[PDB]
Amino acid sequence: MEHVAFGSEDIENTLAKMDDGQLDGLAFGAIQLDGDGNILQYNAAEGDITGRDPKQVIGKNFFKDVAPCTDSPEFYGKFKEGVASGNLNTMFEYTFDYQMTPTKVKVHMKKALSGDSYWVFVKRV
Ligand SMILES: *C(=O)/C=C/c1ccc(O)cc1
Repeated sequence: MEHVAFGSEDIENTLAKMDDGQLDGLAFGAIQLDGDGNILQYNAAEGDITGRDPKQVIGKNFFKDVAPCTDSPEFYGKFKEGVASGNLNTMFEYTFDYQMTPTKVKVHMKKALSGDSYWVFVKRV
């Protein structure tokens, strides 16, 4: 395992050192998005939660293509305000229900330490 707790205050500094292989050792799902919502990184734990194959969703748009259930003011709306503002740090519960059994999760969205990238972290509840 990589030992990093979900919700940790300095998580963006810790994850700045990991490559795709290290990200697969986290105890929670991790997605890195660009400012348009395209998927740059997608770890093994996220694929275990949602059924998606990580290598197949990299490059797709999360809000348009992969996760239309998140295209709502409650999820995408928060993301886009964060990108526009250049700051984002929010945690909320959500249900993922597209082409899968409805699954309740906790989501943490946080701006990355690098400029135009954003993390989405997911764990079951
Ligand atoms: C709603 O459409 C949610 C879909 C979804 C969430 C998270 C993922 O990693 C993949 C699909």
